[PDB]
Amino acid sequence: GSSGSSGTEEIWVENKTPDGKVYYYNARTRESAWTKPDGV
Repeated sequence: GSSGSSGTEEIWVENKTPDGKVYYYNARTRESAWTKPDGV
């Protein structure tokens, strides 16, 4: 807990659907995807 931080994250945003599922929203494409793509 105290230690162990991710650090830098993609340009995506962390959110959670109104059902109870965490997803990621891209500010570049303005899309919604559970996980974030690689090679960005």
